[PDB]
Amino acid sequence: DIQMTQSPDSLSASVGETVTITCGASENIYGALNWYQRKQGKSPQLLIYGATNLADGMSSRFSGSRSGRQYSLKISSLHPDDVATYYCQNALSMPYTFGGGTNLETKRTVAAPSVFIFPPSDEQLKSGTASVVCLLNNFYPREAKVQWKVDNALQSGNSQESVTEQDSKDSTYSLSSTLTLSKADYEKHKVYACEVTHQGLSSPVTKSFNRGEC
Amino acid sequence: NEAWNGFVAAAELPRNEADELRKALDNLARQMIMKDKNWHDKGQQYRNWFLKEFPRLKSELEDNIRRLRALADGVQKVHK
Amino acid sequence: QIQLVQSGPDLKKPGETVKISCRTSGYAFTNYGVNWVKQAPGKGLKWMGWINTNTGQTTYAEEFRGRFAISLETSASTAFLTISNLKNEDSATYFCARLIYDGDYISSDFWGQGTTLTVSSASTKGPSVFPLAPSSKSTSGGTAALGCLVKDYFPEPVTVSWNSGALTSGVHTFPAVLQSSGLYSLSSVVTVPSSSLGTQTYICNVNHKPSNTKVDKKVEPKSC
Repeated sequence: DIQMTQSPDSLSASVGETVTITCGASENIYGALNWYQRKQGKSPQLLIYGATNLADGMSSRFSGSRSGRQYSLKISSLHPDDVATYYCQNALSMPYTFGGGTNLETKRTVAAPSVFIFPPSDEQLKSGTASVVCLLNNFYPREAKVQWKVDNALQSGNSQESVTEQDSKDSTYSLSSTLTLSKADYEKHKVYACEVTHQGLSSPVTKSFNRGEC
Repeated sequence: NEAWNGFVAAAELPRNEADELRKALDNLARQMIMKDKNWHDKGQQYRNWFLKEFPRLKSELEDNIRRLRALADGVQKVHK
Repeated sequence: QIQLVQSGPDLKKPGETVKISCRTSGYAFTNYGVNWVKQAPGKGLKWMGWINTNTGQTTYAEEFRGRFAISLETSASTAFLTISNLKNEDSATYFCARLIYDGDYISSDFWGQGTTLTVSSASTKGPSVFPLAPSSKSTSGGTAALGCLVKDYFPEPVTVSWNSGALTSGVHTFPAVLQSSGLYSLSSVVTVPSSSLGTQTYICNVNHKPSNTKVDKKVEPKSC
């Protein structure tokens, strides 16, 4: 079977720069090579076929070239919506083996998060639990830190967070963190605060509310 | 080796012809080196000479190789 | 339009069998092949196999010879992926795609949306859906954030739209987190104009197919 060795594993570049991703075939495949673009949570889409032919409907900013057993995909002028995983594929004979994929991210200017907090709903409180949500919107770079404080006490072991895929329009990330307590524990304290650190912030930003206050 | 060499003959697969085409390329090289006195300089001039004589030979060999692999897999072909 | 529409996500127990459908439309079904691709967690794509929609010939990658079977319902322009004796490592998203060969090059030119399969001894649980109401604590520079908390479900995935898909700008539907219980939670949020909170209606449409959960939750400002 034919092995496809793709390189690099990931890279990032600024909007407007040119990007090159490469694929090595373990043997000659005579131009029978496809490139695919897979955006996060989306189906892969054909980008290049026959090593150099632009798939219908895809951007002319993408081009493919070949040197012996080495195949290259080039983006001539990176756009934010190019963030995706890119795959080469052996298309000579079955099995039509995929390369390991190359993750492409965008670089952009520092952007501080906008921070928001949400008390638990009355509906959830009814059910016996309290989830408090801290939202960090549209920041860059991806690294951000959230700390929860309840009556100014640093919390540990009672929250979960996740970060989005990079935005295909503004190249930012967003983050959601949830503090979950029992209803009983929630009613033992007044001030619920999430404290946010990020490169775009010269000191920590705190968003807080007092339980029961409108 | 026994059964499939019969299929070659039976189906008129130009297998020996392909092999002989390689041998003719091998021969062209041998004859060319002995005549020239030596060629490394310029290698590109000899590369230009050949492409001029056989502009699409390499291209068409790749075409048929891909099509033979596709046929052997039983892939469905469409036009346009 | 050319379309491949696959059956929905499924939860199965080890040893069981699953059939994944791939319903095609918008082209001569028996003129193009169909092949299947396994998407593992992370970057991996693994080509699984192919079926000739005219003859019925199939070809599988080594890894998928045993328990995987591609079949057809030509009269319905549909192809199937049947996986038998489901094993733990079968948990993945599976894609069908049309295989086009134009006489020169062979490629998967149109793809299904994918089918997410979870193989687990654990039973499904439907989410509770709670509003994340817009308030003075979720406002900034004339915009208000609001959302839905989709809590305690199994397995993935849950899908979330806003206003039946008419609201997409400014939406962030976050990757789910795995709770200690082995249940998932996720949040979906949207930023909207502060000025029209009084005139616009915001509804998160939450669908968790494995538990038949279909919830439309209206998210309103808190009143007191």
